[PDB]
Amino acid sequence: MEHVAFGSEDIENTLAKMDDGQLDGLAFGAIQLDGDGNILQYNAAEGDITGRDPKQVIGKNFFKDVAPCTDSPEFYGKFKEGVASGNLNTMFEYTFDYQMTPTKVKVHMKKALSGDSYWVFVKRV
Ligand SMILES: *C(=O)/C=C/c1ccc(O)cc1
Repeated sequence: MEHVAFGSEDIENTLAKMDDGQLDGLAFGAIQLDGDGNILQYNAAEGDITGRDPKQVIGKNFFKDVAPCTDSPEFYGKFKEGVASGNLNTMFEYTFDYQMTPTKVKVHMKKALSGDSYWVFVKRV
């Protein structure tokens, strides 16, 4: 395992050192998005939660293509305000229900330490 707790205050500094292989050792799902919502990184734990194959969703748009259930003011709306503002740090519960059994999760969205990238972290509840 990589030992990093979900919700940790300095998580963006810790994850700045990991490559795709290290990200697969986290105890929670991790997605890195660009400012348009395209998927740059997608770890093994996220694929275990949602059924998606990580290598197949990299490059797709999360809000348009992969996760239309998140295209709502409650999820995408928060993301886009964060990108526009250049700051984002929010945690909320959500249900993922597209082409899968409805699954309740906790989501943490946080701006990355690098400029135009954003993390989405997911764990079951
Ligand atoms: C709603 O459409 C949610 C879909 C979804 C969430 C998270 C993922 O990693 C993949 C699909």
